[PDB]
Amino acid sequence: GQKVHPNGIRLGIVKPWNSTWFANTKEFADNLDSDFKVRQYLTKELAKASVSRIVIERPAKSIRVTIHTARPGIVIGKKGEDVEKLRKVVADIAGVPAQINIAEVRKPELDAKLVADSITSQLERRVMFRRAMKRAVQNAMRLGAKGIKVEVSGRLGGAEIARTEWYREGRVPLHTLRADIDYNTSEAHTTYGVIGVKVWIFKGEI
Amino acid sequence: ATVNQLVRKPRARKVAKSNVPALEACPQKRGVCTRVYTTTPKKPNSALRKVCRVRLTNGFEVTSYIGGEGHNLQEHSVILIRGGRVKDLPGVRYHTVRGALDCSGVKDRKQARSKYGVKRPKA
RNA sequence: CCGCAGAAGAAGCACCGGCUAACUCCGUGCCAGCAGCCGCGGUAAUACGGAGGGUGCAAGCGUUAAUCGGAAUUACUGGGCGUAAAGCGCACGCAGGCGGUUUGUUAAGUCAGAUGUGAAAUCCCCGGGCUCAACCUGGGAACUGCAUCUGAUACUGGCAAGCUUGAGUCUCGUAGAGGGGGGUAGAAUUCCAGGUGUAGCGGUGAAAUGCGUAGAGAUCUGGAGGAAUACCGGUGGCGAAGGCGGCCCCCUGGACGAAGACUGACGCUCAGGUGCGAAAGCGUGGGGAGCAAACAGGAUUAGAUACCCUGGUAGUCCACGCCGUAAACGAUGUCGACUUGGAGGUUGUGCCCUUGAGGCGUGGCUUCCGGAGCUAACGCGUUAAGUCGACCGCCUGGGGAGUACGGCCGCAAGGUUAAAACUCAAAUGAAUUGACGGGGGCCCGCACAAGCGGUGGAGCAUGUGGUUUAAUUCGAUGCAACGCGAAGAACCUUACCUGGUCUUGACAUCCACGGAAGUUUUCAGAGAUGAGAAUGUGCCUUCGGGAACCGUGAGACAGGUGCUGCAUGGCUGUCGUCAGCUCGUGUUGUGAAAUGUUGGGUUAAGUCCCGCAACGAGCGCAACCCUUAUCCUUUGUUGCCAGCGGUCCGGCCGGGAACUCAAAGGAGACUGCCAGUGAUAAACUGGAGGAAGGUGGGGAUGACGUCAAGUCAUCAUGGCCCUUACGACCAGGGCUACACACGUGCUACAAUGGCGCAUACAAAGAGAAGCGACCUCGCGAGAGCAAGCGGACCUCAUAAAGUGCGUCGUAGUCCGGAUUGGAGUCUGCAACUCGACUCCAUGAAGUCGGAAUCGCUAGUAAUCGUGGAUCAGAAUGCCACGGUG
RNA sequence: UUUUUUUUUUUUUUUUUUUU
RNA sequence: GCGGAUUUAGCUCAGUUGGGAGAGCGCCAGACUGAAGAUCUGGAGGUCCUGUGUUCGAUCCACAGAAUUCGCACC
RNA sequence: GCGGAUUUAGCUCAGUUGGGAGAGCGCCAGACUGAAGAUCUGGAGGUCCUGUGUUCGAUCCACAGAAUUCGCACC
Repeated sequence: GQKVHPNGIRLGIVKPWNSTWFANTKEFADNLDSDFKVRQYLTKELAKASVSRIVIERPAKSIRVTIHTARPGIVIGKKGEDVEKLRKVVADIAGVPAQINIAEVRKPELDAKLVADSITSQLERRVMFRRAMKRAVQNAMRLGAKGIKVEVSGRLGGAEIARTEWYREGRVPLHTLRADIDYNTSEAHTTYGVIGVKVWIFKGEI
Repeated sequence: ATVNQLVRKPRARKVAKSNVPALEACPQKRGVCTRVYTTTPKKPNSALRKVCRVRLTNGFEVTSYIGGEGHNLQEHSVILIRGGRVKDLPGVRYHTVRGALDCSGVKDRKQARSKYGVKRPKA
């Protein structure tokens, strides 16, 4: 009956930031404003292998962009011509340069997010994804974790249908600010209305 | 849960209570139009519905509903009788399939097909 | 059948819930309407009613009149008796059912066969003729019974023989609250003949109508009446039930402990009836205590038509007899065989050196409560529901009923058959609720205490109702609402009354052609907006493209607190500082039961010793906190002054580090050791020692569980809004009346008061859309000069009490600001029919108000002040800490 | 097994679809 | 027609020297109830029929008049 | 071949041969109320089935057509 972030409340304790930067008194507004826009652009570039962690550092307002994706080799490009492009279009909004750094998602099966991006991809096939939903969780759980609970709310049937389903492939200590746990999301549609999946990945105890 | 109160109405929504007294033979019959009425103030403001009485030999007096469209259902006629006492009607315990004789019933209602017996329109 | 000529000539209705079966786009408002069990419609109707498509199926598709389906039910073939319904208080005998079980015998029924019936179309199987499905059929069989006979013998019945002794009558014993008539033993206490003490006896949530110098009982002595069973009486005895309480005489019930004798089933068990018959009426004449329905009132009165309490019959019981009859339930007869049993409660009795509380036995009367089974959950566990059975039964579903309509009986009322017109839709039982609950019980809180300060009547600041005004704006109506939201309803974040503009509108884009951006008055206009007159010309500089920055013209294109808690997440609450629940597994419970709360004890405490089939898994736990408060070092701060240095008398300026202060890092109080307490547990008291003490205080976090309560007026957003509109520009105004209340909030009723002159001490705060002293002009609201002051420097407090000396003399005043004569102001388009404050004249209610809405237990309400924001701004709202008390 | 401190308090409408 | 009661609180009605306006009840407040009645304590509720006169003073009385209303007159 | 009555607000119907209409039920509404009811108020509803002509003027009349209906001429 509660949804409860383990993440965000505990930045220094095994759960690092989505952004760590410093603006004084007057200079905060356009930084923050750009912090939605460069994020917007990056994820629609990355979606061909998603983005697990989207890490906006700002060493001097100018932006040390640090992007965890499953396949770097497609945003590197045929070697360097999309790394030019990105660094242009993420500096442009900010008015200041943006140093596009990659990282590789170290096996998508174990991740802070990519368990939700696997299940929400299936809703683009439009057929009965249920055949593949418990499966695609249990696969990723043979390659990592100790428990996971998964929730789907959305338009998942026909004509006027909106209902919500819940599933438990292991136990979940719900908040514990010491544990290795991750909370996260991802969002789909199916020509009728939203399908928004959420996760609690009890990876390990401490 | 005190069954004498509880049984009266409790959770069904068709609620089976129907009161259909009298027998003396069979329900599916011929019924003479005897004497017309349109009298009696009620809550359903029943308009143009001439609800008449029938000379059925059954141990008390009884009445019938007009059973379908077509305004002339005169006092000299003799139609067919059948069950279906809608909540609307006090006293009555039947309705009528009334296009026998000269009383006609459905006029040019193309939609009526197998429900009353009408022919095709312009395909 | 064989060539031409052409897919040519051949299909549709239910409808579409959900039943087998396909769904939406829309309508009309329990309209019209299907109405089979269900289900649909109560302005968002999946099939009502229209329509789009498609569906089941295709000479077919829905549906209809009846009745069994599924569903187990009139049961020789097929049965349920704790249930629907369900062994009927009760059995005198008349017929009837079962008649003890085997030998020698018998085959009528038993069963098998041989032979007859059922010519022909069966049911149930094959083979075929038409092209063939069908149709036309032929062939193969199976027919309980009944006939006529051959056998085979285990039952059914018999026949001859015998027994097992079911059944009784004698013989012989032994006791009780006796079926009916008899004899009748004994407290109280009325009210009297007279023996007395004087006023008080009954009765109650409180007392009453009688009564009392014509003496309230009581209490003796003398008498006249009515006639329970008080107990060796029971931790019991009998009895068909009922139903008696003392004991006895007679009729002498039942029995039933036994040497046996005599006959061999004369038997069990029953309907219609036979007797009996608790409540009650009929009596017919009375036997006529004490109590108590009615009777009769006094009384408690929202009506008592009452319960009291004295007074009060009937019930007490019943000679005698139609008595039906209901609660007399193993929710249950007749019973024999049943032989793991073992344990008591009782009765009679066989046997013991009866050294004995009964030892070894052993039936009866009764209860206890035991396997294999049977089996839900309680557990029932062989005489018990698991086997086996003789019937006299009841058992025909709702609602029709305990009911009548012929007459069997009855003294009439009724008993008793329990039929039936017709009608109609499921439930009786468990077991689980917990309704907010002047239960037993544990408690506890201004619930209540003891008590403190008051709110009230008249007058005042004021929002609904209601006056009806020209005309009226939402939602406010107990615990979940108060000063609305509004913390400024007369530019005001605009309701609303309007009028003046519009519907890409105020705000903001992507291309198309083009522009340099602005300062200053004059006249119009209520504002929006209108008509003129002058003054200006920026930065890159590819002279390209544009910037700052203004345009007109394109296509796309703009918006609003509109509430539902009910798609959901944050968030907040009063309940809550209870030591929470339910679960990963397990398993007794099919599941709502919590399943650790059970069984002993122990604490104020789910306190702590254990036990109990119960684990432990982590999010509440264990506690991190803020401010203290006392200090410890480093400190010295505009601070801040120990001890002296000058004094021109001001920490003034020399001059140094005790402590407040300011304060960062932090730190120290524990049953620590002393007496009493008891189990040297418990913990509770005082205290060593202290700046708190047994959370030391004050803030704080405020888990699940939180009312189907909110924040629906910033929330964050899923389902859904109006869009000629709920969208956005702009000047006016009027909310307050006044009968009515009613209160919230204000006060005025004089000395534990103030009034007049003079005297001793704190601070909580906010502070450049700032706060401002000294100082000038003052009757003062209020003008001016301006040092200063950014966080102990500037300033706004010079709290009010209190204290020393004077004045009234209890007096409507000297105090009451209700208020009304005039006078003035700080802003403003703006306050006047609209305020907010000032100077002098004054002076409406005034003199201690009842009833009955809760303040407030402690450093806490009387008492005693100062500040803040909204915002061009006046709240009495509220909001927070100090202090005589 | 003495258990009367006053008797009464209008209908609604809550009720988050559905096969499993 | 004469004589008479009567036009006194929502409701039943009391009342008069001839100077006050009453009560059971009803409403309302005070509270007790979340609420209301009871029961409570306080406030309030009047076409005194009209006119006229006596008179200190008329609700009252006498006189005149309306209007209900009652008995008897009527045969 | 007759010709007469009834038809009225959404229902029922009073009554109407010329001055063109009427009550309750039901409907909606200003509030109290989440919505209603207790208490407290407000609005209607039609030219009387209708159409051509009358007529200064129609439900009415002359006259035709509709609905409820009537017995007789009907064979």
